[PDB]
Amino acid sequence: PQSKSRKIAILGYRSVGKSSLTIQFVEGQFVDSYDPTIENTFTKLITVNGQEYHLQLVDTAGQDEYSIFPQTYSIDINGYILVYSVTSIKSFEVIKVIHGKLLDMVGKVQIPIMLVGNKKDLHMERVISYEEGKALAESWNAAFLESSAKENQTAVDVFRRIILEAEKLE
Ligand SMILES: Nc1nc2c(ncn2[C@@H]2O[C@H](COP(=O)(O)OP(=O)(O)O)[C@@H](O)[C@H]2O)c(=O)[nH]1
Ligand SMILES: Cc1cc2nc(CO)[nH]c2cc1C
Ligand SMILES: [Mg+2]
Repeated sequence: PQSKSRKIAILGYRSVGKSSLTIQFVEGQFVDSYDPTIENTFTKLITVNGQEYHLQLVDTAGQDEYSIFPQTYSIDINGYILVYSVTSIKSFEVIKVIHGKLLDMVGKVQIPIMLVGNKKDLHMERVISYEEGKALAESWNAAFLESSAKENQTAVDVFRRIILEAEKLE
């Protein structure tokens, strides 16, 4: 087809950089601040392996270990990006809980789930190694990338990759 519309939900604990990553990709800017309590859907046209997509990104407000994941929430979602911050242990423990709840929601439907460790630019504050995030992702059979919302190419790589994974499963 000439174009495919795909919707990806961006999940994770408060403050890990879900809005900033999404805005870096969509607008090519690192925003000073963006309301942490707001959920918006952003869109961007991207081409992956010659195929054009209208990618819709649902920048969720945030989840924690008491968040819920009714099957209702999964309607029209084609893939999930689970974000933690490499500077926050809490955020990494939370993404593990979110993933298990997510799996319960989506069951065995063929939709991609990838893991993203964000804020990789904060070297002095890092508390999670690359390898710890990669091993988690492997245990999930999930793609893994680290990012910085201050680095446009790392934002682009994240959203290109979730579309590549979606295509492999379709
Ligand atoms: N240094 C750095 N700060 C980041 C990065 N991503 C987000 N931030 C900052 O982290 C805070 C939370 O970011 P936000 O995008 O609002 O997180 P959200 O709650 O997941 O949407 C804000 O002060 C952002 O400026 C990143 O990759 N590097
Ligand atoms: C697509 C989606 C959006 C959500 N928003 C919240 C509350 O921030 N939880 C969510 C779960 C899903 C799957
Ligand atoms: Mg936000």
